[PDB]
Amino acid sequence: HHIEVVSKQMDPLLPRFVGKKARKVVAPTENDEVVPVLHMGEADPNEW
Amino acid sequence: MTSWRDKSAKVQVKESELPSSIPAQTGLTFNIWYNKWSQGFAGNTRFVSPFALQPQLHSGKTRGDNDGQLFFCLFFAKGMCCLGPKCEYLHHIPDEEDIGKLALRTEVLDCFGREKFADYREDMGGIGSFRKKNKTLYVGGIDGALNSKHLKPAQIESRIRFVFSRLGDIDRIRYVESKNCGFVKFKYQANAEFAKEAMSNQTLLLPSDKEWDDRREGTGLLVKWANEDPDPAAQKRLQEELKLESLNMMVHLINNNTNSA
Amino acid sequence: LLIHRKGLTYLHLDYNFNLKPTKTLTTKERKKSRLGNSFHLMRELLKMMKLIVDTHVQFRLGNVDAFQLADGIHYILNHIGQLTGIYRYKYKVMHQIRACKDLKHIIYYKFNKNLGKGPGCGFWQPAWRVWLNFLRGTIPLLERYIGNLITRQFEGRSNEIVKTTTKQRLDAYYDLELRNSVMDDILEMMPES
Amino acid sequence: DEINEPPPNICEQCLGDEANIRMTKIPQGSECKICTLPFTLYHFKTSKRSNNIIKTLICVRCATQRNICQCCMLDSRWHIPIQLRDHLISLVNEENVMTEEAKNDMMKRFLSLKNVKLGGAQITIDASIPSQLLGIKKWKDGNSLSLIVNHKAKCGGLRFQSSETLVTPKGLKRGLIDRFRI
Amino acid sequence: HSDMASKMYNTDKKAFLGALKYLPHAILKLLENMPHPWEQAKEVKVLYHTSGAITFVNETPRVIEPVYTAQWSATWIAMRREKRDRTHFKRMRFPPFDDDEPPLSYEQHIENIEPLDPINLPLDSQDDEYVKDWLYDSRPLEEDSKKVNGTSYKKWSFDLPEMSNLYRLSTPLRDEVTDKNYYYLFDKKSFFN
RNA sequence: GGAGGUCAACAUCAAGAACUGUGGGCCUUUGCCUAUAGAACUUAUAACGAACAUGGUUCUUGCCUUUUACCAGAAC
RNA sequence: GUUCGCGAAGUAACCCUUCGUGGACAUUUGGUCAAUUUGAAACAAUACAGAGAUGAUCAGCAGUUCCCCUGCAUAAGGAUGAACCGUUUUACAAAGAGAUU
RNA sequence: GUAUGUAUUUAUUUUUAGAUACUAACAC
Ligand SMILES: O=P(O)(O)O[C@H]1[C@H](OP(=O)(O)O)[C@@H](OP(=O)(O)O)[C@H](OP(=O)(O)O)[C@@H](OP(=O)(O)O)[C@H]1OP(=O)(O)O
Ligand SMILES: [Mg+2]
Ligand SMILES: [Mg+2]
Ligand SMILES: [Mg+2]
Ligand SMILES: [Mg+2]
Ligand SMILES: [Mg+2]
Ligand SMILES: [Zn+2]
Ligand SMILES: [Zn+2]
Ligand SMILES: [Zn+2]
Repeated sequence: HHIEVVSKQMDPLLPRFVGKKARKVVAPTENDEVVPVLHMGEADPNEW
Repeated sequence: MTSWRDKSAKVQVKESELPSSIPAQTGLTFNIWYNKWSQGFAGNTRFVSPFALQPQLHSGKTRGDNDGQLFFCLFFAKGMCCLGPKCEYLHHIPDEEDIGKLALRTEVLDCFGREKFADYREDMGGIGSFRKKNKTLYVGGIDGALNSKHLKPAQIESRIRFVFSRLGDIDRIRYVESKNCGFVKFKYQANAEFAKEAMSNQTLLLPSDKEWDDRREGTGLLVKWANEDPDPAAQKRLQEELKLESLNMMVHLINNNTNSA
Repeated sequence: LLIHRKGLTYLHLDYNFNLKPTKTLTTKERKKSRLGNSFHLMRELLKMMKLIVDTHVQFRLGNVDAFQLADGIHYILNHIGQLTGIYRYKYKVMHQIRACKDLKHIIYYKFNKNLGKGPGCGFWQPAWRVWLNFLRGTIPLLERYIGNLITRQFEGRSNEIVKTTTKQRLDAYYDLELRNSVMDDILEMMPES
Repeated sequence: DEINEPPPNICEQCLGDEANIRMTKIPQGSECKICTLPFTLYHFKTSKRSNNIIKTLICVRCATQRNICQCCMLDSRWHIPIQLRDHLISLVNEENVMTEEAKNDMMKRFLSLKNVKLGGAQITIDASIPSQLLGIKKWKDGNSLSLIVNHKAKCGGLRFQSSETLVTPKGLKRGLIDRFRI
Repeated sequence: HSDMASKMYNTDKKAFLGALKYLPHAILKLLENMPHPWEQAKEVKVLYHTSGAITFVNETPRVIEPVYTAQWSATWIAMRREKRDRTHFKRMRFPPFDDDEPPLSYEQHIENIEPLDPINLPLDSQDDEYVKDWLYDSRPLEEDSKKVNGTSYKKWSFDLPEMSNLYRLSTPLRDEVTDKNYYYLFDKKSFFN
């Protein structure tokens, strides 16, 4: 069917972006893989 | 055909007769933006419709017919339409053919051309969901009959049957004596929508019986969307129906899938 | 429409654009109903316009006169201080009024020479020029304000709102940066747990 | 950028038989019927002159996750309601693949943002004792019809007509208990 | 749109609040076109929003500078004569209308009622013979091939005798000081310094 | 084809006292030197406007409980 | 409906009218939206409650939150804006002494 | 001469004297 895409001129008075409305969202954190966290006391506590 | 097809639709209400906007004094002062009332809260605002339809009497051809529009005039469903044959939308009760035309687009939106919402509504309100095809209307506030008590429930049952019966092809009806509710079920989603918008806020008994001329003081009957049926019987019945229909469309899947190869 | 849309139906506007409460207000009302300089400023401004447009109306009704008119709009444009109350919401406008008084005196002496102390007058060019240029000034200012008022009215106020350090909350922030900075060190000296 | 870049998803069905089509693109339209977040909207008309107008309801994300059509909200391939295709699939295997959806708000508003791709998507006067549409249909073709009554709790009820009813008496009984009502 | 309570207005209402941002501009364009005393009624080009959201006056007044000064000074003299003349000069009351009276509709009251003569001046037949005719026209010279560009009305051109008459009329508003050297320490650069 | 328009779009309008094109020579396109043609609008008591408003940041003040609203000078 | 033209008829003497026909001129608007109860403004009123640090009365600034409101605001207010003021168990071991298999 | 907060469901979803007292926009 093809297509042709065309913008519509807004009535300048009416709000442009009819749906832009401040709302807050919690995004998920999508973890695909794990990043290995790779690193290399006794009397010490008496000091610390 | 002889009834509806030939005879062009007749204006239900003169435009001067239509109700005014600005419903009356639910509060202290009027409000321009939202159309409601300002301070204080008057006793809850609901009222019987001054209007109703008359399926064979009013319904007739209109401009949508020649223009091939899909969607039905709701002001007709309320019998309040003032545009008569000039109306842009169809005036007549939904049949199987026209639902045949809507069938592609009946999924997202009702027969009146209004998008459905996802979750229904807290109280099972106006328009349904596009998740679940629901053909079953809850009839409540049966005191739309006002205060007349009746010889039996066959009064209520019989009367309701004769009400909705006009509006479309009914699969079943059950009135409940204990808690006042009818449950009415249709062939088609479309007729359910149409009937819901048609019979909301309406009265009962005869064009004249007893208190008839005082009917307009009544509250009017809720027609809402109905929940599932908890009893095991109809639950079996649904499960089976879903089964056999799933089976039926598997035929399509394998016919066009067979054409896919 | 902007008043009711905000939900306040108990503030009445008259037809001279004075905004009065129609009721005694609970405190919550007085908080909801304090309107900013955007609205009020624009209200005062229209009130000026309506005022003049009215004088010309009463001329066309025949109710007035030719000369009484010109004296009229002269009287307006000079006495805006007294007739409006725009001077409340931008105090800067007090410059124009001072200007529009001075012209008055300069104009009167040439006009009034040899004849009279009375009201007869009606050379309104200069004052008109002043008010007009002042109005050039606040076009962008009101576009900005009322732009924010209405975009906030449809779209809700911003959720982020970071807030800068100023004279009042400084010491608090200084405390805060400090306690953090000590947390880092004393966590990084310790051996482990 | 993020919202525009994915192109729309439209069925071939509802998009009509026209060779070339003109569709409008609004960069912030209504929110989804589902996720309740803004997106980019598309008009079009099937016919050039067709009065009716088609408006994509859901997101691109909220669609892609479910693998459906934005105008139809039918499955992208089989043209099936979502609540069905997952039942067919659920018939194979045993019990699964139901699409669990998002009450509250930021449950859903949250949910649309993950890349999960969804459970469903991955595979893709005569008294007669012992519905009403069937009775009225069969009795409708053989004579005059006025009203029917059945109480399924009682499993029996009236059939009333306005002679022709005796024409019905040929096939009515035992098909079914049918007698002449009082 | 005066009465709107219907649902059909739900966009137009949104449309109103939007225009609230552009109003002060419309107040400017309206108010710089004031009709001036010698004119009875200006007629302007407005540009309106199709839903009746707001109405701009789209024009800018252009006036030949010498002619404009002549006009305005003629009115000046007429003002003085009239203030000397009549004993009781009655300054109209402010505001013109009371708060409860809705602004009367122009299409009814005003449009039928005839304009009631403006300032002008008696002029003179003999002396001003050149400028007597066109001096008080709304736009002084519109159709002339020689005297002005066109109806677009920029780039005026005149003759000597006209400029002599305009130069005559404008004496009360004319600069009058014929040499530079009079301003000695009053020029700009002496003020900056 | 001529006159216009309270019509539009696209160019251009603050700088070595200042623009552009072209011919020729050197370096190796830029750039320098030389030759030639045309330069609308705006500029010397300096500028598109013979007119004149507002805002932001930063300093200095002025009112002076604090914030908006402000006092009156400067620079950007 | 205008104009170019052709043919027929009539008035006519190539003109005036009627008729028929060829060609040119002119070429796809609008809607995200349908007109009161069932797709959604909060206020107010009534009842109950009754304002942080403290022994007690009073200024306040912040900080965290999927709470925001008034404000043009990245000033500032909204009780120091509100909520917070509670529930609370395992990276678990080592040594010694007594009872049972 | 208390912000502020909580609740405001009506229309019927299938099977004998008084002391020690606490407090009171009530009286310097
Ligand atoms: O201050 P005053 O000595 O009374 O001067 C007044 C006064 O002018 P100012 O108030 O500007 O100084 C009047 O104005 P208001 O009393 O209304 O403020 C003004 O009358 P208008 O207001 O009608 O102009 C009047 O004008 P006039 O000179 O015609 O009397 C003028 O008089 P003097 O300046 O001559 O005293
Ligand atoms: Mg403070
Ligand atoms: Mg605060
Ligand atoms: Mg406190
Ligand atoms: Mg406080
Ligand atoms: Mg706080
Ligand atoms: Zn209709
Ligand atoms: Zn979505
Ligand atoms: Zn589709």
